[PDB]
Amino acid sequence: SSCFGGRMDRIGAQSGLGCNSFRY
Amino acid sequence: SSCFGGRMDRIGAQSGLGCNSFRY
Amino acid sequence: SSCFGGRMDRIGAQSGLGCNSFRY
Amino acid sequence: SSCFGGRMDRIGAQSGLGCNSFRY
Amino acid sequence: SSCFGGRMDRIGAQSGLGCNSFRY
Amino acid sequence: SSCFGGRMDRIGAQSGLGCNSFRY
Amino acid sequence: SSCFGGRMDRIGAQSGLGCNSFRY
Amino acid sequence: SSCFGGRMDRIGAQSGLGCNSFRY
Amino acid sequence: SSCFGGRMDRIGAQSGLGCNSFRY
Amino acid sequence: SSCFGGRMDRIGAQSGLGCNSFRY
Amino acid sequence: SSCFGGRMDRIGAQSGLGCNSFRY
Amino acid sequence: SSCFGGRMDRIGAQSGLGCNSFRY
Amino acid sequence: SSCFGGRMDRIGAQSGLGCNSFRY
Amino acid sequence: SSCFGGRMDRIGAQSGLGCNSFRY
Amino acid sequence: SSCFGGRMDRIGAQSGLGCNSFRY
Amino acid sequence: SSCFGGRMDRIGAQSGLGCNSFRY
Amino acid sequence: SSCFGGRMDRIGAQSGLGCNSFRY
Amino acid sequence: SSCFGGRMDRIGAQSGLGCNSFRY
Amino acid sequence: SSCFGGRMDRIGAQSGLGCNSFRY
Amino acid sequence: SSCFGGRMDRIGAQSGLGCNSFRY
Repeated sequence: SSCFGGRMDRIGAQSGLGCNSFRY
Repeated sequence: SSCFGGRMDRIGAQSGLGCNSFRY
Repeated sequence: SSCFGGRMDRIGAQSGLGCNSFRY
Repeated sequence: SSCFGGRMDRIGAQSGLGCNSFRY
Repeated sequence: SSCFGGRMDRIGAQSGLGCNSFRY
Repeated sequence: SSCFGGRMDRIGAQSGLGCNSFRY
Repeated sequence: SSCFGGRMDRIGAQSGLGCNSFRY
Repeated sequence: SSCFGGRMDRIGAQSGLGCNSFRY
Repeated sequence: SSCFGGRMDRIGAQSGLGCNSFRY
Repeated sequence: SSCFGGRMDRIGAQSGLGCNSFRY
Repeated sequence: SSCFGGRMDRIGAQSGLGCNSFRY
Repeated sequence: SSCFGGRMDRIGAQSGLGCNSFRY
Repeated sequence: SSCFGGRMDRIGAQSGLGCNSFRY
Repeated sequence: SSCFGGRMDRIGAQSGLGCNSFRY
Repeated sequence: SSCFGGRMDRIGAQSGLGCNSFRY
Repeated sequence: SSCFGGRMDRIGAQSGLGCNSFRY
Repeated sequence: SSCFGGRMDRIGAQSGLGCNSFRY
Repeated sequence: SSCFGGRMDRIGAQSGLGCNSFRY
Repeated sequence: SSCFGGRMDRIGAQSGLGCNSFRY
Repeated sequence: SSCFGGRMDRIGAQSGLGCNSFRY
């Protein structure tokens, strides 16, 4: 395969306990 | 396959316990 | 296959316990 | 609000471009 | 808000470009 | 807010370009 | 495979206990 | 805010370019 | 494989106990 | 804010270019 | 005669010749 | 006659010839 | 799509906090 | 798409905190 | 007649010929 | 897309903290 | 008549010929 | 995309802290 | 009539011919 | 992309702390 990235600003990943998160 | 990214601003992923989250 | 991304702003994915979430 | 949660084994959250994913 | 959480084994959070992922 | 947490074994957080990932 | 990165600004990954996080 | 935490064994946080990662 | 980096500004990775973090 | 922490065994934080990483 | 500002995201003022503009 | 500013993200002022602008 | 203009004397554009302004 | 523009004398653009401004 | 500034991220002022601008 | 421009005398652009400004 | 500045990240002022600019 | 420009006399650009400025 | 500056990161002032500029 | 430029007399550019400035 192949992966080409564009423009990314505020990408966020949370794994596990992430309560009360991602409050944009 | 092939993956081309456009423009992304506030992409968010939460895995596990994510209660009370994603409050845009 | 092939996947081309357009413009994305506030895409959100929650897996597991996500009660009281996605309060846009 | 209370998040108790049981036993969680294979939990996946994909946000954005997730083509050809979650193939169990 | 209380985050207790049980036994978690295979938890995955992918944010952005996650093509061909989460292949169990 | 209280983060107690149980026994966590295989926890993965990928942010950005995570193609061909989380192959269990 | 092959991975080409574009432009990234505020990419964030949290694994484990990440409650009350990602407050953009 | 209190971060207690239990027993954590294989915890991974990848930020940026993480292609072909988290292969369990 | 091969990995080519673009432009990155505020990439952040936290592993373990990261509560009350990533407050952009 | 209090960071107590339990027993942590294999904790990995990769920031930047982390291709072909976190192969358990 | 005071005033307090809340949270603002995308604010635009155009005075004069502003045709074909404000294309959200 | 004081004033206090909150949080601002994308603020734009155009005066004069500003056609084909403010394309959010 | 073009724009020619004309005569402009006291054009004013204000974005954001603009209390007690534009007093002629 | 072009822009020619004529006569401009007292054009004013203000972004951000602009309280008690643009007093003619 | 004082004023206090909060947090500002992307502030733009254009005066005069500013066509085809402010393309967020 | 070009821009010719005519006669400009007292053009003014201000970004940020600009309280009590642009007084003609 | 004092003023205090908070935190500023990307502030731009353009006066005169500023077409095709401020492309955030 | 070119820019020719005409006659400019008292053009002024200010970024940052600019309180009590641009007084004609 | 004093003023105090906070933290500044990317501040730009352009006066005169500044077309095709401020490409953040 | 070129720039020819005409007659310029009292052009002024100020970045940073510029309180009580640009008084004509």
